[PDB]
Amino acid sequence: ACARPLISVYSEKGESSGKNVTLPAVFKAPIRPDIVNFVHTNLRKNNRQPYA
Amino acid sequence: PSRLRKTRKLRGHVSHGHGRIGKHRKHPGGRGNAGGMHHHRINFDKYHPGYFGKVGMRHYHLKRNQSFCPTVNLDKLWTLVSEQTRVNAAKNKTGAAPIIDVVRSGYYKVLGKGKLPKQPVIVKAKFFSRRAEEKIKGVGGACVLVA
Amino acid sequence: DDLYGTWRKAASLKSNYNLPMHKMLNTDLSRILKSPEIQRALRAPRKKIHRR
Amino acid sequence: SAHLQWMVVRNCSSFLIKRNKQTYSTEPNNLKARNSFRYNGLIHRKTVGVEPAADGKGVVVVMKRRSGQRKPATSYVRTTINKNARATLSSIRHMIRKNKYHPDLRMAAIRRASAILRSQKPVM
Amino acid sequence: KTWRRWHRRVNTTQKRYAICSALAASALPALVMSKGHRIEEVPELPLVVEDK
Amino acid sequence: GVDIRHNKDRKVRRKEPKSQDIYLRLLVKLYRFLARRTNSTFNQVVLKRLFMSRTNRPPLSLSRMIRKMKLPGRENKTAVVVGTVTDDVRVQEVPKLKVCALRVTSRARSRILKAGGKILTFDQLALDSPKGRGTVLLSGPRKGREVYRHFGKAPGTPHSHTKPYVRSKGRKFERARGRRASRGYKN
RNA sequence: CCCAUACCCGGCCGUCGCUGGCAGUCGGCAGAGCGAGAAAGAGAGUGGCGCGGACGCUACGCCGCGACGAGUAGGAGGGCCGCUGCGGUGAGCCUUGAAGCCUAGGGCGCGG
RNA sequence: AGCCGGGCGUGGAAUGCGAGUGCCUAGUGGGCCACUUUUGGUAAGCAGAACUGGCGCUGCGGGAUGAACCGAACGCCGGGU
RNA sequence: CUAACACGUGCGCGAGUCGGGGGCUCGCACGAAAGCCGCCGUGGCGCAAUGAAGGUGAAGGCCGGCGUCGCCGGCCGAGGUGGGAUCCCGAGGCCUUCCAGUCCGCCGAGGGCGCACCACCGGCCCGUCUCGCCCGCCGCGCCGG
RNA sequence: ACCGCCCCCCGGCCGGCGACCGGCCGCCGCCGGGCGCAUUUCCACCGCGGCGGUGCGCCGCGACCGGCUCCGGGACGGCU
RNA sequence: CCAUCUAAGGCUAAAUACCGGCACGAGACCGAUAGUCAACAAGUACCGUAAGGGAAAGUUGAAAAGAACUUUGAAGAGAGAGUUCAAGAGGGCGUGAAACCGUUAAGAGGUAAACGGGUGGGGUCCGCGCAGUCCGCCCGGAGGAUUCAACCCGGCGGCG
Ligand SMILES: [Mg+2]
Ligand SMILES: [Mg+2]
Ligand SMILES: [Mg+2]
Ligand SMILES: [Mg+2]
Ligand SMILES: [Mg+2]
Ligand SMILES: [Mg+2]
Ligand SMILES: [Mg+2]
Ligand SMILES: [Mg+2]
Ligand SMILES: [Mg+2]
Ligand SMILES: [Mg+2]
Ligand SMILES: [Mg+2]
Ligand SMILES: [Mg+2]
Ligand SMILES: [Mg+2]
Ligand SMILES: [Mg+2]
Ligand SMILES: [Mg+2]
Ligand SMILES: [Mg+2]
Ligand SMILES: [Mg+2]
Ligand SMILES: [Mg+2]
Ligand SMILES: [Mg+2]
Ligand SMILES: [Mg+2]
Ligand SMILES: [Mg+2]
Ligand SMILES: [Mg+2]
Ligand SMILES: [Mg+2]
Repeated sequence: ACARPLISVYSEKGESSGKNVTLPAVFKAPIRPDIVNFVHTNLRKNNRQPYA
Repeated sequence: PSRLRKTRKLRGHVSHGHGRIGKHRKHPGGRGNAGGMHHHRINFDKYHPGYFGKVGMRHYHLKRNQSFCPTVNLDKLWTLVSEQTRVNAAKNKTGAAPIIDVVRSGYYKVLGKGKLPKQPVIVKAKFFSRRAEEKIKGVGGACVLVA
Repeated sequence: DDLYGTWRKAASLKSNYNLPMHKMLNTDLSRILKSPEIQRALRAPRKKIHRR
Repeated sequence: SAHLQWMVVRNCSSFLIKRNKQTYSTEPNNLKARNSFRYNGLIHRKTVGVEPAADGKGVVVVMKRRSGQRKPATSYVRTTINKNARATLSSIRHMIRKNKYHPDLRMAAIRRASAILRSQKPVM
Repeated sequence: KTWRRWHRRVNTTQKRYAICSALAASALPALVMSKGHRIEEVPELPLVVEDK
Repeated sequence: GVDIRHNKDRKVRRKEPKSQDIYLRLLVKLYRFLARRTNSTFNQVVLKRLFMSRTNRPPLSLSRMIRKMKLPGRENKTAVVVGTVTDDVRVQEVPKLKVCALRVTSRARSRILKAGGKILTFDQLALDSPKGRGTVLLSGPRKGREVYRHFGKAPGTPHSHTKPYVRSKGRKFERARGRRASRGYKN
């Protein structure tokens, strides 16, 4: 959906503060576990030291 | 990954997918491109004609930069400038024609392939083709040479 | 939303980036079946078993 | 939506346990404790759960409310029923049916309630 | 041998797509709970607190 | 004992997309239901083309789409393509179209929306027309890939205009023996 | 009169085909069908008490009909077969006893 | 000869059966046997061909025994023939 | 295992695409990661081919102006035949007291528009051959078209 | 200066609030407390009581029905 | 004709290289037949005239608390006793497999043994078997409850 609700900002006391911010458009992006898994797999290989 | 490869499924079959009569020996036919004219002649002639022999002249100190000459076509010619340029020229009434310089965008020769929209253009380039020239003249416009 | 841009606004902090386009918008399959305009153009559901 | 997250979670859940040619689902509001689209208690907007009471006797019925879908703290309403089995089952049946609240789980909820109740009765 | 292909490169657009998908999925209570996080008491899972 | 052969017993066609993404699979669910509970074969064709691979769903250009929709009789109908609609830059005038595709290039979408048409996705297409009346089913040029220039009757063989596999184009690369009557033979 | 792994009838496993069926779980807000030789509407309209009803549907699921099943070299698919390490996850297990090893004990899977 | 336009369906033998098409590709390139035809040879369980079927790659009933003969080809079982 | 190539498959973007090299990010548990560069796309591959090379370099179809038009305008626009999944139309046709009379939906002779793709016929670009005439000028030539 | 896009304010429409609600009213359901006071409601026990479902601790037998088979005994008729 | 340098003398840091050396950090690596040949008195023992070749070899226990003392024997070696959570950890001692061997128990035995199919017999253990299932809805009888329906108050939820 294209609806962007209003998200409240919670104070450090845990209760709702008066402020609130609209939901950023990023959270409506498509969910693709395929791409997420592919990018993780291939990137969690770039912090790897050689062995031989 | 080694998990998905054919070797894992091949364990236990003595042969390893290479036959019992003709084994997997080292280099049965010779290494590399050996026997191109003797015992691989049929394959070479059937799939790479013209491989053997010489043709043409030799140019020793070839410099690609001398012959560098990128080309553009008339259908792409209007994409060099912004759309607002073209629409302003289109609804202009004074008869003024926009100037398109392909050398600025990195093209040297203009070749005339596509259809050209009916509005005057001042195309300035380094080299032109006869058909591109006649297309520009027919649509109404000017051809300008630069060095 | 400045980092990743909205649907109609490009990302300001990145050179040229925009949110990936949705392949399907209304992903409520339950609705997409249970809506009148699609249920009208359907044949009767044959649901009686014919054993040997 | 719902089908989208179901496709996401059908095989990559922490509540999933698969062994002995079986598969089971663990999240709280899931009658029959099995991995299925109908009975998955976290996907749907309207969800029913039946749990044993915190006290040694009684049954807690949990109903997902309609407004706070993204507010987990205030998303479930819990009611404790501590009576005879027949009236407990009748109340659960009325709650499921006369509210038009996810009617496909009526028999599952009744079966689960009956069970919890028996468990609560002292052993022989 | 030490010259095995240890590292991999992924397209920048694909990396951004994966990041967007992860961010969008972090806002759904079902997926966060299925990840195992205990958030049944959290007032609102797109949890925002002030800059204090 | 039965005198039969089992070579061609099993058919090779696809039963489901090889892809693993979830949006395409949801589309496949919806169109599976539509195809099996509707007598219209447009749904069957669309579902079959959803199953297909990337190289079997070539992109369709804006120029192709406008050219195929400018034909007589097919005014104000929705152009349905299971591939990708890519922009064509060598076309200035673009009319208003009612397009449906899995994905559309950003520039192509901008062009259509500026021209005044509307972009549809196969979901909303189901809602608009379940059996798909008033639809023009198009597809990109499948033989457009350059791999098809290497296929067919082998080069170096008479009346075969097949592109050879050469690492570099030039006068020193496959031009001497089989390509000239002056050196050996000419095929 | 006798009998083969052949043929006929029946059960079970699997494969292939029907690119078969099921989103209709449409319930006091309802009315339980789309097996029936005949391409297509249980069509919409205007004038002469008792509160009640099993299972389902990991749709990568479930269900129904037919046909078929030899195999070296070789090809392909599925393995909730197995070994070691890594990222996640099991508010996992464990000195009230882990790994490993032995067993005339109880079982599962066609098999690993 | 090529073009256009128009009219004719009792789909013009029997029987059977879905068909067409495109890529990539392993192994193989020592064969042997049998009825019939057949060349060399005194002849051979010899050497060499044609057609078809087999063995090789194949278990099962029979020929006591058996690579090829006769019958018949194979998922695990019960009954009948 | 590395490199190269081919083809098939999955994903992102798409006439574009790709930071692999470098740089900016208080360097540094993870982090030797990750993010960013866009006037760092140099550059590679693709978007144009052909010829040994000098080089050249990819449609055209109708009316008014001198059919026995020189030649300017008005236009229209990237072929044609056959086969073609789908879609459009639709003669007729889908019921019940009768009768007038509708709405909506399904059926369907024939007829349309015809995707991809195949076959065939034309057309255009480069090399080469044969025939023949015409045109342009800053330098009228072993010139150019 | 002009054009395109975007953010914000105001005004007018369209749609959604089931990836995104508050108040009022109505209906329904549930829960807690009184009212209710036992021909109602509930809990536990007994009968070798009945109906329906699933099974028998082990070892057995019979009956009828249907499918597939092998065989026997009768009777009738046609070309002859 | 043009273009561009000024040879046959000299110096010069930075960006660059680094399986030796000193001092460090780390690892999707190996885990005592692996990883360096070398985890240990390893380039050691040992071989060759010499050039040179070149191993095997980790683990008691938390702590030696490492078994005082009696007894048989010449002694090795035992029986008692003792330490320990454990000697079922006793100085090449964690765990302790297979091949192979001794003994005990059971069974069998003239076509080498072994094997597939089908039964039968005997065993070790198991069912923690040995008067045989439970579940609704009724009917009848013996009981006992702070008891049902309907209303009122308050709260909550669903739908419009
Ligand atoms: Mg094999
Ligand atoms: Mg070979
Ligand atoms: Mg090789
Ligand atoms: Mg068979
Ligand atoms: Mg095959
Ligand atoms: Mg049978
Ligand atoms: Mg087989
Ligand atoms: Mg043993
Ligand atoms: Mg050979
Ligand atoms: Mg012979
Ligand atoms: Mg064969
Ligand atoms: Mg045979
Ligand atoms: Mg004999
Ligand atoms: Mg038999
Ligand atoms: Mg000098
Ligand atoms: Mg000098
Ligand atoms: Mg010097
Ligand atoms: Mg570090
Ligand atoms: Mg060891
Ligand atoms: Mg040891
Ligand atoms: Mg011990
Ligand atoms: Mg030991
Ligand atoms: Mg004995």
